[PDB]
Amino acid sequence: MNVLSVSSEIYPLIKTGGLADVVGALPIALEAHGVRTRTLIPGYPAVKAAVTDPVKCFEFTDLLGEKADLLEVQHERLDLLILDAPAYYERSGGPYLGQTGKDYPDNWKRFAALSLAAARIGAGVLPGWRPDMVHAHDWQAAMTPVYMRYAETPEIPSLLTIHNIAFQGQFGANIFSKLALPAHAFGMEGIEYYNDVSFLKGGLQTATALSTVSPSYAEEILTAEFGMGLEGVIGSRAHVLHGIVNGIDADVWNPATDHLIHDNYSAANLKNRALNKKAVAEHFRIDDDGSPLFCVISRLTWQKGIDLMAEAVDEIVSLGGRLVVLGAGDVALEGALLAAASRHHGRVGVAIGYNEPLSHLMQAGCDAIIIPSRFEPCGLTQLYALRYGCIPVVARTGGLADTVIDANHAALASKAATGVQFSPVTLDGLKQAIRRTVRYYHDPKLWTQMQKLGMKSDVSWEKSAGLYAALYSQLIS
Ligand SMILES: Nc1ncnc2c1ncn2[C@@H]1O[C@H](COP(=O)(O)OP(=O)(O)O)[C@@H](O)[C@H]1O
Repeated sequence: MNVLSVSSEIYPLIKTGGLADVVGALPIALEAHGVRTRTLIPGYPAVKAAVTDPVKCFEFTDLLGEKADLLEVQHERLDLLILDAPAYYERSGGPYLGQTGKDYPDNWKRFAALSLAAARIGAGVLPGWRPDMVHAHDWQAAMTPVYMRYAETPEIPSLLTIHNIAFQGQFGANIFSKLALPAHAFGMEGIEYYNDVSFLKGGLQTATALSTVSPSYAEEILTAEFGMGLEGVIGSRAHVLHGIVNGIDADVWNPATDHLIHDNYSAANLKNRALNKKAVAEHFRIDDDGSPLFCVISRLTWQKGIDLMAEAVDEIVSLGGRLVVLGAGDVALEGALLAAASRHHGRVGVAIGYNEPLSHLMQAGCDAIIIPSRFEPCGLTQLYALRYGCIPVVARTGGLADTVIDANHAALASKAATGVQFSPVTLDGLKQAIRRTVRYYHDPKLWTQMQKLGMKSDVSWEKSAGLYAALYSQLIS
């Protein structure tokens, strides 16, 4: 099957957030499932520069009143379809922000044009290649299903994935007459959102199927706490809402080969793991012993529950454990953390900033990682931890609730548990989770078993991509 992906960004060409990571990894992974994907991305200056040997394969005479060439190029396993619309994308500034740091007043027309071109490509406008379906990503591309719906030619199936529910492509209804859409399209059934225009809302309304980055997150955005005002809409289409967990690069993240850790190991052979634990303590300048070593590797914010992690350090230390923290954020949280490091000198080590190699070493040498998030559409940290044999201790929120098998009586009895989850997401819940982890740690037969199992979890992109394929094939009937 041939799929047309649609996004305003893609790794490694352009990136402002995790959006590009998924859009850049899925297509490659999907090749393993027999799915050819061509990704339509804007001809950003940085895009045309990066790529090699581009081929003009089409020209749109009128794209909301603008000329555009369509270059097709293969870039590092990525089969791309670049949209060269100098009037929209030749700006020299972020893809969305001006040289001044703010949104282009043009944004609405810039991505509407990107969606419209995609809609036409989906309509068979390109001789030689026609998609069986389209997969749009986020608000920049959510208008693709809208233009297909209102186009004369019947729509082909569309899937819209929400990565960023907080960015809804909301604009004044005063741009409506410049969108090349029928008047009735400005309605409930269409793109009107409280007398304003909302692109995301439009696509949520028109797409054949909707998705996001975890089953649990798909449940959450149906509630007011996560829907960002869109829960009413999505809820009316819940019967076509899907949640699919993100994968990771399990070739790069493989403890058996990772070059950014002290010593390599595998589920089959863990002895070597302890050498990484030593190195982690040495690096953080803390005691090096056989006691539980917890880590945190995250942005220090209320969103990530690090407010709860600060009131929970004493509980760790009090239990005989250690804690090492790598991450940056809320200066009040940094401080309270830094302060914990002095009050519990030798037992708690904090490191503020960014450090990817250390991040690989911490996954390889710490015993457990605390991820007390209140918000986590999917999450990567717990997936790396499983892979690496670091037991995740996570809040039951979004992706975290979907990817860890909690060590409850039943799971331990069938030896199916891979980690510790807690809910609700409170300090009490957190201290409880922690205590449990330490109790588990002091039962080595149980602990190592949890590790070996977590380490055999398929957290690869291919696995994730296989779930998209099933859906694709299902949408394509
Ligand atoms: N302080 C840090 N140093 C190094 N890597 C980090 C740090 N904080 C997060 N990471 C890693 O960077 C990526 C982005 O995580 P952030 O935590 O930045 O993203 P998310 O939105 O997933 O929480 C993840 O792969 C995470 O493991």
